[PDB]
Amino acid sequence: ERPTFYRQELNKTIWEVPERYQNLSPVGSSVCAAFDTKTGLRVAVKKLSRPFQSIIHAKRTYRELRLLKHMKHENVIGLLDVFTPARSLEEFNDVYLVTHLMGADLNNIVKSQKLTDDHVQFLIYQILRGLKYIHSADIIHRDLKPSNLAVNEDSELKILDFGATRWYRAPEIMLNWMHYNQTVDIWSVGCIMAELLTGRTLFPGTDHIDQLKLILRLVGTPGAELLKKISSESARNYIQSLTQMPKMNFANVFIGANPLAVDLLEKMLVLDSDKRITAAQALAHAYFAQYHDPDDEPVADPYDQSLESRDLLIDEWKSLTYDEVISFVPPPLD
Ligand SMILES: CC(C)(C)c1cc(NC(=O)Nc2nc(CCOCc3ccccc3)cs2)n(-c2ccc(CC(=O)O)cc2)n1
Ligand SMILES: CCCCCCCCO[C@@H]1O[C@H](CO)[C@@H](O)[C@H](O)[C@H]1O
Repeated sequence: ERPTFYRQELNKTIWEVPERYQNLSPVGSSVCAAFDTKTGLRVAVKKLSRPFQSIIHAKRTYRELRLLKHMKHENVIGLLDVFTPARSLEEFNDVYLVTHLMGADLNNIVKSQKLTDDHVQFLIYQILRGLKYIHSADIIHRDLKPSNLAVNEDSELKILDFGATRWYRAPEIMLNWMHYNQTVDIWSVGCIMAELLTGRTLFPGTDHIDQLKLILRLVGTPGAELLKKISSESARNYIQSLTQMPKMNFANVFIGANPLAVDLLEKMLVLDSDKRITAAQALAHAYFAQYHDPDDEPVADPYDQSLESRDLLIDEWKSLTYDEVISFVPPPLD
């Protein structure tokens, strides 16, 4: 049965939310923090900004809703509800999405500070547990950084995507290589992990060249095996035109760090992506012996990327989105 809605104005915009959600307060752009009374959880409610104004906005609205409907895992963000005040497609013009309100991001939790080895273990273990799921769905995050990592007081973590940044991106992404695989996320984790242990940004670049200048200093200049894989002539010509760097010994970079954490970093921060560890592989690594459980690191039913990359008319995205809203099954209660 259709819930009774209530109208309230917040943040230069009218909001029509069901009775369920209470004490709506703006947290930034539009999203409000709120209390859900059916479940008892504090929730974040995002109103989709101008959803069907352009083809892009509409295509973008559908992608999010679908993807998040399919995302059902504890270390990946999910949907507690999705709703519209529309009683009919022809009056359909706004979309709201709901999830557990989350305390802080990985900067806010504790970033500037040097976390303990046991604590780092738990966090990285979780990211990896989430990445296994997202990857099995054939999805690549492409933008893993701490500001995309939601974490409560208990330090339970969920991966998310907010639709300095350049510090965590795989080298190939900076060089605008336009074929890449899932291990660009493994690089990001590598960086995130290095930081958690040291309290220090691994690669605190000032611009794009500086960024790659820094990355090479740690991992070394590309070997003749990697050299053979660069497609672009000009690019190859430039890599030759560099002074040879030796791979820095990680032991000396991460002084006194648990050498299990070092070996793991060795395996993530590998310039050639084909040889980086996979999320699945990393969960098996001794470093997470105190957390790893192969019977509870589940995968996703595979996901249709091709459905979100289409030349559709406005009304066609609007109707496919509406259908998704109608077809929404909430997750079973606690
Ligand atoms: C699953 C994974 C990480 C791949 C993922 C997760 C998300 N989505 C996501 O992170 N959403 C978030 N939004 C905020 C700010 C708003 O308040 C939170 C909030 C309140 C209520 C409900 C949800 C969120 C923080 S986290 N995308 C994603 C997919 C498509 C697009 C569209 C495009 O393609 O541009 C953009 C992102 N991919
Ligand atoms: C400064 C020069 C550093 C080059 C960094 C990019 C090398 C990353 O590795 C490359 O990743 C590509 C994209 O996934 C793959 O197609 C290649 O197989 C792999 O060699």
